[PDB]
Amino acid sequence: MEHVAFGSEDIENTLAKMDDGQLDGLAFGAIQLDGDGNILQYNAAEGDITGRDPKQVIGKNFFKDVAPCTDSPEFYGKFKEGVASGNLNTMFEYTFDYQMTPTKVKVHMKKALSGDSYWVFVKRV
Ligand SMILES: *C(=O)/C=C/c1ccc(O)cc1
Repeated sequence: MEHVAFGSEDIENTLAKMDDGQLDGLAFGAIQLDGDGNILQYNAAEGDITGRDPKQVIGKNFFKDVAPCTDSPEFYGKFKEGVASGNLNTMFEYTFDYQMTPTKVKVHMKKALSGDSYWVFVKRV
């Protein structure tokens, strides 16, 4: 395992050192998005939660293509305000229900330490 707790205050500094292989050792799902919502990184734990194959969703748009259930003011709306503002740090519960059994999760969205990238972290509840 990589030992990093979900919700940790300095998580963006810790994850700045990991490559795709290290990200697969986290105890929670991790997605890195660009400012348009395209998927740059997608770890093994996220694929275990949602059924998606990580290598197949990299490059797709999360809000348009992969996760239309998140295209709502409650999820995408928060993301886009964060990108526009250049700051984002929010945690909320959500249900993922597209082409899968409805699954309740906790989501943490946080701006990355690098400029135009954003993390989405997911764990079951
Ligand atoms: C709603 O459409 C949610 C879909 C979804 C969430 C998270 C993922 O990693 C993949 C699909």
